[PDB]
Amino acid sequence: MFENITAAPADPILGLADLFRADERPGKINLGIGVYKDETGKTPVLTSVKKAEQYLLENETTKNYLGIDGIPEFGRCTQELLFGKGSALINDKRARTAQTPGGTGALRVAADFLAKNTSVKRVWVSNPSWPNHKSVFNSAGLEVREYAYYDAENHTLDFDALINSLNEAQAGDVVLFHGCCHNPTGIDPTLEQWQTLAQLSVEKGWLPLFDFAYQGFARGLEEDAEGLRAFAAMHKELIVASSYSKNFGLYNERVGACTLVAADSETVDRAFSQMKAAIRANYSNPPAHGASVVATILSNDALRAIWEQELTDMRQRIQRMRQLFVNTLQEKGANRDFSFIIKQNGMFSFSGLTKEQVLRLREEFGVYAVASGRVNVAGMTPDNMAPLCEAIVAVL
Amino acid sequence: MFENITAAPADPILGLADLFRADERPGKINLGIGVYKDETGKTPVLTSVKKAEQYLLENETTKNYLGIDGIPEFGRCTQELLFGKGSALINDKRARTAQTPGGTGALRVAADFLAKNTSVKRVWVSNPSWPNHKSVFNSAGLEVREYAYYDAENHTLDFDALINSLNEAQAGDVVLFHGCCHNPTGIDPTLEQWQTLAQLSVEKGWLPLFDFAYQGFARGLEEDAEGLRAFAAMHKELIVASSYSKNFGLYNERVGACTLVAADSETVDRAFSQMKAAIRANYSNPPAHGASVVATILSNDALRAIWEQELTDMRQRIQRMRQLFVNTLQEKGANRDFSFIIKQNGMFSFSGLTKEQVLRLREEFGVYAVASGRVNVAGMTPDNMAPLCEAIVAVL
Ligand SMILES: Cc1ncc(COP(=O)(O)O)c(CN)c1O
Ligand SMILES: Cc1ncc(COP(=O)(O)O)c(CN)c1O
Repeated sequence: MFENITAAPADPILGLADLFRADERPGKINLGIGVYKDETGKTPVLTSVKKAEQYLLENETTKNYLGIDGIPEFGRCTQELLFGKGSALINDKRARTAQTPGGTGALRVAADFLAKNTSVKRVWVSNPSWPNHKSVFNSAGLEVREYAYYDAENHTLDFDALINSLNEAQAGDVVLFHGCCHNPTGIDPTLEQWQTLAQLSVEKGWLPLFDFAYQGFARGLEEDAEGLRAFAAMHKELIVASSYSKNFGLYNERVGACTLVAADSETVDRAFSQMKAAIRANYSNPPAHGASVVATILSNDALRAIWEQELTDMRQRIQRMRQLFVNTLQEKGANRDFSFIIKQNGMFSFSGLTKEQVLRLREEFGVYAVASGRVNVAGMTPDNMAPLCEAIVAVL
Repeated sequence: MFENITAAPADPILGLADLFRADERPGKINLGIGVYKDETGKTPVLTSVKKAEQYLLENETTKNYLGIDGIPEFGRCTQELLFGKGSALINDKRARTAQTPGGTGALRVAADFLAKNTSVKRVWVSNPSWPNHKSVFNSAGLEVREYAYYDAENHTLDFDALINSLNEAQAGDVVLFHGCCHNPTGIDPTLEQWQTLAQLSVEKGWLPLFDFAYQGFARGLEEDAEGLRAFAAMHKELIVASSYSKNFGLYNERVGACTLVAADSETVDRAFSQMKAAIRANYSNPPAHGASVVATILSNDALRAIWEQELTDMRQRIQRMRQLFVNTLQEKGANRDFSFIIKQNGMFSFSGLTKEQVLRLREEFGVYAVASGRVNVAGMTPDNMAPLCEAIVAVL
């Protein structure tokens, strides 16, 4: 019976959506989005994907079910993108990929797999990290502990505090790492920090779990993977949850992949059969559309050439706004040092605004942002940069 | 670590797939499919859906995320199809629909919702029923008990045994019902049995859970819903998991819906917020494609006219094969009475063959079928009907 059922809380970011689409003062800027927007403030469907879709519309002959792990071409394409084209992990066949409904679905299936087939109990999530991370692991029954990460003072990665908090984790604990473009800080470890982390991860016996939802948004496709590749060359086992939502603009088609890595082909096949069991009990088989689109794009090099360009254009727009944000702030005039913004990668960063400030921002100006002071840089156009910086400067 | 991980068992139906796509004697007939096939043994993508897809390809401007509950038009369209166009449940706004990845995803989200927000512990599944049913509820942590159903002697619905086993269930237990086209028997209650069941369900306090994956395959769209509608007019609460996989031929796009019914708009909104919380922790938001296709078809009456015809054609083909199966068997000559086949609805039925027989069927003839003697009627074409009936007759 449902009458004494507790109403679910307001999702941190969803409340904003509604308040924004209510604010009758149209000079309003929504910075708590999470999705990429072009200079027009529009989230378009990539040309490569549209071409890909016409191709599928012309060539599909059936809608019959995919296998639990999805379209195979999609699988090999994802692990090549992740580990590199000549990666030993691929050659020795010690990796297996299951196509899943978005990066979140990949995280849930990993969670269920881990919860039913191993003795992992705790999962270490960075502080801060994407909020849905806790809920995902919690629903699988795993407990979430947090390691330090953000130096609120210097707006940086507090490595010392970081390694110092991980020492609290036992061998057997799963440690969640953001591949690149840390959500919500945009601070990523340098390659040397990744390596010390890889080294320490082996000595302490953690099971690395990479959340890779922004490949291509920090430096490039290969560059962004260098961190995970540092771990994958040092570990016998690891799990990587990747999303194609942002980098292919396929948000609503739900396309991601959960990749398993084990010591050998024999062991990976045995563990993968159970991961497939977890999928069958969840949604049975994955949604073919978004994945078909990614599979055909990445495999037709004419189409892959166009996509790559569309992604570097996306990446560069974001980098121009982080850059243009810093100095438009220095023109509107305020005691500051927002240059830390330029050092950060991806669509996000903590502006360093107090919840009090972010509040008067929404209230007195119509500039919307998430309470944590997290701001989506892709929500800034060269046009709305001025009023944005004026408002920000007027609340400091 | 994964080295001591147990290999998952062989899925009952998947083993067949491989053995079939190996049998070097091409006179082979695979009857353990589960998907619909036309007279050519092909699972085509409906014309209505192809038209729908060209329309979407022409009109989509973004791939931005859908809400946790999916496309709203899709939602109202599903509840209208389920409850009727003037249903009080719709007018009083006591139903809420979440678009989900297939009917299986709808069952898992219901499972999670029920497992976290209520005190339901056991779920009553018919014996027999679709095998993935147990795994779905089990993964949510619910226990599955079974009520009688199939009269193996008279190939019928043993109502007496049925109601007699349900008396074992406490008020508060969830009782799983197949809307129409019972999988794997094809035996559905008559409208009078549904009503006694609705009546008894209220007196005992069960929470009905309808698995509605074959709407339109037994008698028609409305006719097939009359059972659930008998329950929905008598209950204050119920949950219905529906799939568009079969009836729209959208198998791999993963399109289904989990509908919640409560006493009033206030309570349904409060419980639904938690169902949405369960979705967010699972896959975040649903796959837009297959659902967009269903939403546009069902709402453009030119397109809906074409789809309906495609569905009645599918339904009628199946009915012609159940009919032509019965007498082709009576021409090949055998002591029998397979007329029970004609009484059954949908793509399935238990032929009544022993596992020993179904075995020599695969082995000595290349006729594949699931161990339970379940046979997918849509796998029979007017062409392969002869050798099929010869083989069957040669093992009786
Ligand atoms: C860091 C991070 N991880 C995982 C996800 C998963 O996204 P999706 O389901 O849309 O791929 C997101 C959502 N943006 C994310 O920001
Ligand atoms: C009775 C029944 N219930 C639920 C499902 C769910 O199917 P899907 O995920 O493909 O909608 C099926 C699979 N055919 C089924 O046969």
